[PDB]
Amino acid sequence: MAVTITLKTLQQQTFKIRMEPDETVKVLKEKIEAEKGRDAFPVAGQKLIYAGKILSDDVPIRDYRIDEKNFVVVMVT
Amino acid sequence: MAVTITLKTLQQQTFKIRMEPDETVKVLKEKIEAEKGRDAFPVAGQKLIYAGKILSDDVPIRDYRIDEKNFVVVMVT
Repeated sequence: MAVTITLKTLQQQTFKIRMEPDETVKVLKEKIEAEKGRDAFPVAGQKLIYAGKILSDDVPIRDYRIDEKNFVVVMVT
Repeated sequence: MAVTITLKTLQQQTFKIRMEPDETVKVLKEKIEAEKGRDAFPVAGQKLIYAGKILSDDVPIRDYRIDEKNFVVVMVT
């Protein structure tokens, strides 16, 4: 069943993205870009931080075991 | 400091690869191909299985927290 990810930006703004467990980190970034815009959140610039790691694009989201009740921090470089 | 990975093939053969913790799964596969040959272990065909996951190429090996005292299974498709 779909998983909910709660994201936090450097400006302390929060928002949620729903995805399937087999969809990758790359798909999460694409969803973020749709929600937050290409101007400030282009896919290629996004760095996602969770559990002391920088999340890798081709990993299925399930493999990071992300709890809906924590935050994934989204930074842009 | 370098990490040692112990691998097992489908033919029940074992072997070790030494790498740095920041080197990726892709680098592990390249090392496997050097040790085991392009004929049977081409990088593009290798699937690495550990902790109920298929290891993703661009992830630093450290992020999977692989114990030298367990096996990473290498299959080729």
